[PDB]
Amino acid sequence: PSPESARRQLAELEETQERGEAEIARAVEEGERELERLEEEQKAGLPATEFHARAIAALTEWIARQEALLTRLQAELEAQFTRLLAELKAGLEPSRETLEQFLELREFWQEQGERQLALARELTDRQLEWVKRLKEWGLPQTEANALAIATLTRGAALLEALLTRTVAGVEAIFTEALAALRAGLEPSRETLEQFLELREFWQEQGERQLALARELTDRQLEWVKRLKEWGLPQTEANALAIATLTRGAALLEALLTRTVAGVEAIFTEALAALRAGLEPSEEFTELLEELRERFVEAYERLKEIARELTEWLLRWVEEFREWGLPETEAEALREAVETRGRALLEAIETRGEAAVEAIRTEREAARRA
Repeated sequence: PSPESARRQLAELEETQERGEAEIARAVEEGERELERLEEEQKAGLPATEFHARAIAALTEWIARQEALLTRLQAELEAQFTRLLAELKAGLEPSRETLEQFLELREFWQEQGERQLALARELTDRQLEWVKRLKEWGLPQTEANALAIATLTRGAALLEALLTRTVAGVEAIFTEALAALRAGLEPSRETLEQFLELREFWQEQGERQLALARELTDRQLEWVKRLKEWGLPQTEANALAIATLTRGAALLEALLTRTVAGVEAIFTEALAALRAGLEPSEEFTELLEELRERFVEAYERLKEIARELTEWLLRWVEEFREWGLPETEAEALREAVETRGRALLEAIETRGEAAVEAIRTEREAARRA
């Protein structure tokens, strides 16, 4: 496994993504031409019933072909990435050099996933705009509403699947990384510095994931508001808003919980590596403290983020009552969001105190030997 061959495979992944985006772009243009030909067949005389069925059929098949192209493209990128990650693993040996490759693969794979998510966002937003064009062309509002719900809901499922698959792929990189940090026989303090760097990269990944999920929820909720103005009744739109907000609240909670877990996973491996090689000394004493310092602040940052996500969700709840949601329903949504935030804060507080106890308990055994 040469570090250049990985670069060759990394570039092949970027090309495969580019070939796929071009093919999808041509399918997008092909569908728009067929839908525009359907408008030109109308006005020029076409039975309205025939236009209704052909417009639904042309849009639906156009959306279906985009989903099949994006799904197959994701599977191919994931497969080539899986073989690449399996090439760094079982080939490269523990070193800071091996770590520099994993963090580079992490930045590449996260950039590729953000590209797939943005492409899927563009496709879904375009399909929904074409749903409105069909309404302007004569499609009844109830048809457009049902097809708008289906299109928006479909795009959400795909977008949620891409994020979940990207997060799972990034976690597999960090997992193989943290393993390389462990097999390194080097016991110098630079270990703690390597684990600390991994912690900041891991936490940066987490805040990046939460940002995408917030934008996902923001864009899904803003589409619900747009569909209401398009003719979707407030009654139905309020139910989709609660479901979307609940989905975003659950997704943000799950992502932050996974980030908090990884933070503890790096702490335990760092403390174990510190306890292994180093014996009760002055280096061990100082390194144990710095371990306590950065991780106490790391958990304090997660507590702050937890409060930010809670206030962001509560702002959407207050936006929902402005657009028609009954105040008791919003107050129930408020309690559900606050309950989520309280649970996240308690979990991080438990993790933080467990870290402090672990430092002290090992700080004691040093005064004991």
